Amino acid sequence: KLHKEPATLIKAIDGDTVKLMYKGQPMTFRLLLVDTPETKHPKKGVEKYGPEASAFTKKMIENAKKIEVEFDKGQRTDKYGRGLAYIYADGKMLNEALVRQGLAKVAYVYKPNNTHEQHLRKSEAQAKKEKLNIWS
Repeated sequence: KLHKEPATLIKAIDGDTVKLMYKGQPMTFRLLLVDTPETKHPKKGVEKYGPEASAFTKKMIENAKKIEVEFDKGQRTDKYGRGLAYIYADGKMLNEALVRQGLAKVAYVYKPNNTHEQHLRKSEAQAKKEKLNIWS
């Protein structure tokens, strides 16, 4: 069973990457199961809705009372040393919020890090249907 643990903001980096203090150490987190358009894309640089996604994450995270991280059941870091987590701002999952607003797609999923996959697919379906942002 997953559980939430506390963390503190250091810096929002991008739509899908944030640096947090977690168990007393600065650590970079990559949001599980979502892909946002990027402003720091390694090959492309700045994509459409990149700035919008980055602004949404920034605002949501900087204005929260409480930030929690929730690891999935599998590997907890990727090959770049980033924590792979669901991030909650005042009990709302940022990963879901991005997908719901049409500012992220559901990623390619790597089992067993896929606990909230169905929930996120449902939000993406709704965003598509409403033609929000990426889907417009």
